Amino acid sequence: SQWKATFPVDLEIEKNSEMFALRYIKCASAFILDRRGILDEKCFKTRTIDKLLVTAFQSSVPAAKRVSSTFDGLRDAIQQGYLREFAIVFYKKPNEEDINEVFAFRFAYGDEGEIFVSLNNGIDTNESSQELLQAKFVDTDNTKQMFASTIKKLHRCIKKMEPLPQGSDASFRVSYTEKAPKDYTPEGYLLSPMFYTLNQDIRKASIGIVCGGHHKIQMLAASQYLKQRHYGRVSSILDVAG
Repeated sequence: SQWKATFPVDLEIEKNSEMFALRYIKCASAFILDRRGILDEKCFKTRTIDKLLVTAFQSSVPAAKRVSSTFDGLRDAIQQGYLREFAIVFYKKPNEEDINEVFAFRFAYGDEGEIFVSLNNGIDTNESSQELLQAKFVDTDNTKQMFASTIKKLHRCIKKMEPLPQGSDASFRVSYTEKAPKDYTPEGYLLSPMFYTLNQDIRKASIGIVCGGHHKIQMLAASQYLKQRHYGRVSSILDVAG
């Protein structure tokens, strides 16, 4: 339950910054899928880091292993600086474009100047990408605290969510950087012309940015269940687990 048991340190190294970025979104995802009951509690194992309870996929369960494996394609996508956004979307079967809830993870590699706020889809806003740009890596132990701070607000947020209405499903959806060939799709994902789109009336939320030396990962969220070019996809997590 040392931080090192889950994450690497010396995040100034690009290599270590890499591994951190993946495991971060893999951990958050595992938490998100658990607390919103996309999968059985049996699919997850839990360790405690200092203050915080952090979740992992339980590879002893084949259903968990199958879902856990979708991320292995993303790891390759991140080394090559291809992955821009990784988002978990919720919908009611089978209106896969009628989004009810989304947890989005947006990336920034080695202080890229700026990112085009695309405006017909996604959760990305002008103010969001500003914060992402301005956010700076300081040191590993500062990032440890940024993590702690961020993951905490993630728990608070889901705590205030109304239950996920049955007959719902979830999808992994990814959007790419300009460095990525027009034909790239990570292992386990399928090509799709559709990212995701959100209603205007929906309540959004900024959960926080965490930074490695060469990668900056911002978490944004939106949900009905609160009181106040070229894409990739995994259509149904429920189906993957079976």
